[PDB]
Amino acid sequence: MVVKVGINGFGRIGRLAFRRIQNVEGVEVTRINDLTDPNMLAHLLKYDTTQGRFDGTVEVKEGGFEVNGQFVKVSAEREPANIDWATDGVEIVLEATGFFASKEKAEQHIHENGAKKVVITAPGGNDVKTVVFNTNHDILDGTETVISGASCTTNCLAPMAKALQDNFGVKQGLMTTIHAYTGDQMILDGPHRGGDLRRARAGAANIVPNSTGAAKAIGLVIPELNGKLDGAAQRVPVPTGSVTELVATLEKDVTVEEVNAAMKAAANDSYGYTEDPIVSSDIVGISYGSLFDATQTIVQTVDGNQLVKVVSWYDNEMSYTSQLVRTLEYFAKIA
Amino acid sequence: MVVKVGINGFGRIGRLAFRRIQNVEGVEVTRINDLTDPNMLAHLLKYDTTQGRFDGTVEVKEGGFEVNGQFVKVSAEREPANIDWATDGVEIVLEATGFFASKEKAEQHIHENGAKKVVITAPGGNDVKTVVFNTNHDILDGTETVISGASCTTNCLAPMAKALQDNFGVKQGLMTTIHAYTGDQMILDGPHRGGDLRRARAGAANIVPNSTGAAKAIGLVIPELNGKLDGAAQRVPVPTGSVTELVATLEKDVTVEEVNAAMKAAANDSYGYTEDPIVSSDIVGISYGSLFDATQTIVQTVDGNQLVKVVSWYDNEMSYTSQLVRTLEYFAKIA
Amino acid sequence: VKVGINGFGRIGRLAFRRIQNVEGVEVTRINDLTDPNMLAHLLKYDTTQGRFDGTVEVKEGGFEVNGQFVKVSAEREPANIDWATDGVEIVLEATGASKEKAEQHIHENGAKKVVITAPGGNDVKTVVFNTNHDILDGTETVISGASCTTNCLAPMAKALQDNFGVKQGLMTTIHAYTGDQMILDGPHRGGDLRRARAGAANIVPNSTGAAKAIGLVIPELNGKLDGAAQRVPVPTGSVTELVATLEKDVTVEEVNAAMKAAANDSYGYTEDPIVSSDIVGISYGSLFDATQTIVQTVDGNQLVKVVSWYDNEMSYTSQLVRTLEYFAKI
Amino acid sequence: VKVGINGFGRIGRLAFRRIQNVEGVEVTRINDLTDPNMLAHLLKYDTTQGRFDGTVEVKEGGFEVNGQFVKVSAEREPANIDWATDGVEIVLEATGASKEKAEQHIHENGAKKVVITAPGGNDVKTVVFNTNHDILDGTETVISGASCTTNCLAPMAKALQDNFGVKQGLMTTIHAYTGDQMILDGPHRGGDLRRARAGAANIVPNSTGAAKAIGLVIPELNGKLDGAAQRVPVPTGSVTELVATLEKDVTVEEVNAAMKAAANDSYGYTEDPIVSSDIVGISYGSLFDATQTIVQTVDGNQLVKVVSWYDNEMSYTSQLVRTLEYFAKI
Ligand SMILES: [Mg+2]
Ligand SMILES: [Mg+2]
Repeated sequence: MVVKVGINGFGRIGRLAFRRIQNVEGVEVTRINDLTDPNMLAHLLKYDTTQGRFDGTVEVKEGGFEVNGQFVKVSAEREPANIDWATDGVEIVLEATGFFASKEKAEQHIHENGAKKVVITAPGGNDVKTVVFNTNHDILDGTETVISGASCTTNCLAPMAKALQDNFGVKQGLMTTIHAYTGDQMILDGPHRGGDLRRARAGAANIVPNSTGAAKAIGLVIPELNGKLDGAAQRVPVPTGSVTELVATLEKDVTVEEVNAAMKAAANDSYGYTEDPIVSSDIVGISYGSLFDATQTIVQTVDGNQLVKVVSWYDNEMSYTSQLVRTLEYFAKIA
Repeated sequence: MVVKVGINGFGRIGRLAFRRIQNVEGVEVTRINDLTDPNMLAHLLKYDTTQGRFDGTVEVKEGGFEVNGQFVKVSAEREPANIDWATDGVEIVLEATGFFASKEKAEQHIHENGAKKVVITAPGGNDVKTVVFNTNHDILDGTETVISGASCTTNCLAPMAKALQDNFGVKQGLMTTIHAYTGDQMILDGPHRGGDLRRARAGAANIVPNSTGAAKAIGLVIPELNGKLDGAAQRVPVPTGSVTELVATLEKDVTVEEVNAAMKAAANDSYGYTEDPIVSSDIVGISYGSLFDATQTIVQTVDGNQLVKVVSWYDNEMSYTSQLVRTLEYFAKIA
Repeated sequence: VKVGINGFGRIGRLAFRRIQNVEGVEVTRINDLTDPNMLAHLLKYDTTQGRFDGTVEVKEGGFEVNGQFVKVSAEREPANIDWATDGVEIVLEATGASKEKAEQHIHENGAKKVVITAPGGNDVKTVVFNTNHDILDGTETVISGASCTTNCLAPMAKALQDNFGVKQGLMTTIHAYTGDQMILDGPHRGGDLRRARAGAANIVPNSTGAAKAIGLVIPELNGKLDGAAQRVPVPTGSVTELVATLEKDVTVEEVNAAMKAAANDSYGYTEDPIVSSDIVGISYGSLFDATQTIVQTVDGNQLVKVVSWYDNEMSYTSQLVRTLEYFAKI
Repeated sequence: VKVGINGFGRIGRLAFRRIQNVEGVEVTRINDLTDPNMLAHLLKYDTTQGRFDGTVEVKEGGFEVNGQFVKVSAEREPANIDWATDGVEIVLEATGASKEKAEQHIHENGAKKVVITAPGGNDVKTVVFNTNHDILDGTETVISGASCTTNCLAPMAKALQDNFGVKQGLMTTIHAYTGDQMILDGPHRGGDLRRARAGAANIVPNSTGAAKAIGLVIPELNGKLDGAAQRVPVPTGSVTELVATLEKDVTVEEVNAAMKAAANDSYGYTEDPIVSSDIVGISYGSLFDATQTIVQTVDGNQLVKVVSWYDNEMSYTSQLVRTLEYFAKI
């Protein structure tokens, strides 16, 4: 009855998931798998530009890390079918490389002396349930092999959109995310894999429009909103920290006080509520998947018709990470 | 038949207006008035962080500047009633200090051996017509004393909103501007005049929500949209360059091609049209008041109802400056 | 040790934060002219130093911080604050009253010691904790905790002098931008043509004083050091380079070993190849970086380069608190 | 002078731009493996260097630039490009083939001279225009235009040597971040632990080579200079500080006057207190800043600090074009 976790892909998400797990009661990481030099991985675990110094000590040892006194095995196997997760008692694997984001690619972690459950850090395609914790994790019964923890933006959008739907009914809506730059943008103008003419531009020196998927795909999490939402992003020069705006039409007339009260009533460990006039640096490292900001709510009535704007913050890094760890722990406990 | 211009307030807007005027055929600045040390003003005219080096040479002389060989008188009088604009043949004054943004304060430039017309770089209050050039400058007949060149955001919003209105009819709409930080924000966290808890934060290190006025005040420029638009801003870490999004409902059903075609048909020297996937640095220093970006248009149809998103870029500095100079030249020529 | 803070700016607020985690020290009174609601918001939320560790509420006459009440007043003259009503022994003068005129805090029901957060002038001792705090005997009224740059430079320069003897040296600080720079190009009080420029969009040369004033802290180095700064677009976090000539021939290994031997709570030592974000919020006044040492030997002559990191905010703040606590106890 | 560009990266694109404004020079062929539509977009729109001055259209087999056709190919081996079909005399090799193996461009219907945009190795002369371009006689096949940092350092270091004699010196470049740094923390090819860090959110120490390699351009300074860099968050624009000892006693005024006397099209002189954004797009290879000079005299010994700005992009590009034109004419 301790959740032993394996991480495949020790990038930003995998490293932050490891950090977050150190502060969660019933979870621990007993194996890391990644092709990168362990000295590079240990250094990036110790020092994070936006998320601060590691809370403790990390040493490179033969075959892995010593982290806060405890040994963690680190391997460098290319294929999930060759990873002996069971040797370290791993029950559930966080698949966060980005290369196995499907059910038939990610299920390879489950084999003889492998793992028993898999959570992918991506939408994941067909036959893979998409879980935003505390919004729709009740769709898990335990029989699943591979599930998805959705995207970082989905984990921000979903509880806000669900509260609008549950209380007032959504007709349609357009999302605008004002988003930190990410690793798929160039640091200086140049060709990038995929050939997107905007991600080719210096991400820390520009406002960069970019496409999104969370709004169009919201139906995977909230079925009654399937096809009702669309959106786009503006990437801007902060290294993490983002904000999701939704402009929508509803089935009921509302006021600002009732919209804000509905969000406060929906608050929990995943969906926070604030009336403080915060800015993006204030949500770096938070453990909410989504933090509704009541100061930004607009209910615009013009000749009897209403447009409603609701806004939620998220650390696109740690907010998503905290939600992944909740889903990892819950999925592992329901077997 | 040369427009002799006086500038009161040699801040960013006044300096850029001077720069822009050097490249406009029938206009010239013969007097500058500002309380700042002329050596500071000359240095800031020569070197601009976002708008580049001055196109030519500037020298501090006794009583003013020598700019590209020609002498420009620079004085330091506190009150408009004490400025002898007529001594330098000044017909029209750009009032850009921010302290005389009303008709009874700005009309003091008009006195014996003063100026004859005034353009304020601000909304300006009652009894002051608000002019966005090439959107509503036909409301000027010549009898006016003091007029307003509107705000920088109004000059971006107005032609886009007018084209939606003229072609399709607007029911209502919500504006989001993703905006460069400005001089009313702190460089590092601290108390600021006015006590706004968000402008108190480090403007180049945060996404900062902020209130706007352009959408609510659009009726001063487009009367048939009075009260139909509202909005807000997200200030982000670029030093200039901004983008205005409008999400609206219309009186007619539309498609993306028809919205984009309507914008292209409305293009002129003030309102540009582009289908290139540009980013914010690409519009630094442009002379359009507004540059519609067809790549960002969304027409979302859900169960017969449409939400329409249209997006226009603007250099909140030089875009606004170029519009001010157009209005200055036109106002002066119609006497 | 009950502390009073005059001037709840960045330094004052961070000193309040740092004191919450140091035993035997607490702040019982804050004096500042700003609206307490603005002061409370900025204490709760800090762009570079993170959210406040705990709760802050505005109450009548002050704040409730983590359950404890803190008095907040807006008296404009130090002679008017009754520091003793709240048991305040020592005042952190951080408004920016840097004369021995900081002694107005010290009167009947006022404080009994004062620490200025700046160079303090002629008859004010300048203390960099764990470098020269032995010059305090306890009889002083007003002392100075030096500048943030001095607290970084001093232990590094002292270790060079104690081990090898410094002939002369030039400092280059690659420094975060600060509140004396404009956010966008424009006139600024004082009229410096370079601080008038957008501080987060430029490399901005700026003058310094820490190297020229080092004699106040290390007498043997008086008039031996000079330097300047390059302000660059990070909101906090800085690094001090010193190129020096010495009286002995040295090697990189020997210099690095001397630095490691001098390490303590104020002067840290690292061999990790870190960057500026990694020192945000540290409690060292100075963190020597052995990876950047250069000992260049040409025709028997040597130029020696030593480099130390500091959070120009929290490194300096931690040093102030150390000096506050120590001064109050003697 | 008809120029061929192999490698249409930042340096290649800016060289194309700069050539549009220099008479007697034009680019008639570009070779690069990237999609021409991506290359055309990046030529049109540049984050730091502004919009392209004119029009660019993708046509079959190349671009139409300001009415003139420019051939664009994607041949992966220099031996395969028929440079002479487009009248190309000299090739700017900017892909990053830095051996005398750049001579594969030179064959029957290929080019007849090559300039590498990097240090070129053993048997390749290294030219900084207006510092040592007299070492070219015309018989060379493959030459090097040195590095961007070298083109800044060289005229400043040469003027010190010619006027006063340099004993030794240490360089500190406060440098814009570059494309070899990560935008966010992560593994990078090569495994440098510091270039793995977010380049626009950090002060990042990094190694240099220009000072150690200065002998290739100024023989008298071989083995006399060393240095390092601090990468900081501006997208372009850099500044080079040199702390040196000299063979003569000097003063600030004398040093500044020597720098002014050495000024030309490559090496500029200013007394204006500028900042980094003010040198974006300049055509000087190096802009000496007299406001930052220090001459520190202690017990008869002197440390001399001289500082020069450069746009690590356009300063270097302008120098390459000068060397391209001059090499082609002799
Ligand atoms: Mg932090
Ligand atoms: Mg420019």
